[PDB]
Amino acid sequence: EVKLVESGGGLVQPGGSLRLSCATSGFTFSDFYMEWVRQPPGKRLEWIAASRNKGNKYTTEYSASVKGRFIVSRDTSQSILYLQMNALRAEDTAIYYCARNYYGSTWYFDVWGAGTTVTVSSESARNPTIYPLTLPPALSSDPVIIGCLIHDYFPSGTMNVTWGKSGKDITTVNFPPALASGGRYTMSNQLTLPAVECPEGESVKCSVQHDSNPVQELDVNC
Amino acid sequence: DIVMTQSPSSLSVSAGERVTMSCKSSQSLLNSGNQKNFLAWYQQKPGQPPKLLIYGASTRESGVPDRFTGSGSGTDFTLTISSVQAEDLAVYYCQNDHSYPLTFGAGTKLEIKRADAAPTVSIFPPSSEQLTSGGASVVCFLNNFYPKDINVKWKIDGSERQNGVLNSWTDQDSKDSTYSMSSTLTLTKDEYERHNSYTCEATHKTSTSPIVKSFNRNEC
Repeated sequence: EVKLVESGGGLVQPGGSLRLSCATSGFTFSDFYMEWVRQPPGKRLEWIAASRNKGNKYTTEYSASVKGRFIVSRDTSQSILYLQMNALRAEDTAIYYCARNYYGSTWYFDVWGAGTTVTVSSESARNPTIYPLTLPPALSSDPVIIGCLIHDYFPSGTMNVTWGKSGKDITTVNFPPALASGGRYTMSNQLTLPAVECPEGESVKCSVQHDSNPVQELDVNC
Repeated sequence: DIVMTQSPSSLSVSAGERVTMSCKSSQSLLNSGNQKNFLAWYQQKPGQPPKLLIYGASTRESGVPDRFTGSGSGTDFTLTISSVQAEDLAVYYCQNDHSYPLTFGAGTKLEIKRADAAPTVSIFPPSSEQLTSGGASVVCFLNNFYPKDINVKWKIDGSERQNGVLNSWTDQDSKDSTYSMSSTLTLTKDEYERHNSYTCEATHKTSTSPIVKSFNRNEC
């Protein structure tokens, strides 16, 4: 029941703002330190604000990287920890996590959230255009191979891709995104499965969930 | 700031092996008072948040396999994983939870060495749905190979090749330690519809023969 869920993330232009939130349940929030940690793209975890238990006045602490622009607060009635981010610059593009800084013997982070992606870019949103990946029954040797090409989109942020199929035999490979010609990305996601699990005139839905927005879906014929 | 030094920063073992990453700090994490180090270790599998491994320099968090152990105190700490397994593939951070700002160390990726596997290849023609818009993207999927070093060549029709090609490697599979890559040639419907025998062919250390899925069509 100790759960942390953060939301509020996607594109923002240099100079904009975001209010990131971390929904905390399963415990008495009102008296555990909450911490914000970011992870830039090919880099270590870096720590940024910190809140404190209604125990010694919800004092805060910021890393130099952010002292002055970021502001931490909590809605104690609602059990939400906020991170107000002012004046973003590209440098701030990272996955942001909230964590519980537990203290018993020692201090440690016992529970982390899943993350939320914040891309600070001048560019702008282009939702992918999902194209089906199937082969003329002159190419399928069984198992069948199907996919979705998730194409020409911005930002990269985070892409969760799922199939309307699972079990024993059935693999999914989601390839990381690649920057094309435009300053935009493409990814693919393939699903391989028992040929009797993807006969004909059937189809399996591939679902993309990108950063912050609604699911987008396609049905690919076997 | 109290800096955390982690080394090596990459580890490549065969699994069933025994490993030790280290992590020193520039300042003591030990109280003069309760005598306990404020050092934690986190494991980060590819695309997941970090998860508590050891706290204190040595307490193994409930649910973690007894393969994982850590020692040390003051400034030099270590983490030994006693019998490396394919799931173990992650980055392992050590952190100062002593005082602010809390700092992390570079990380140490653990990769698993395995016996050479050879790629299965696939060629998927451009989609109608997509043609009907400018582009035509031929995607080539190479699956379940090791080592990862693999060059892929796109000889559009005659013999050709180019900078109209995107390539992407998957992470190590946490089941077999095999990689995957997709290679995508995206040209123009016009351009596309010019030639018509489209091939993909990889050159893997496993076999000698360049491996080559191909397809011809485009009139259709």
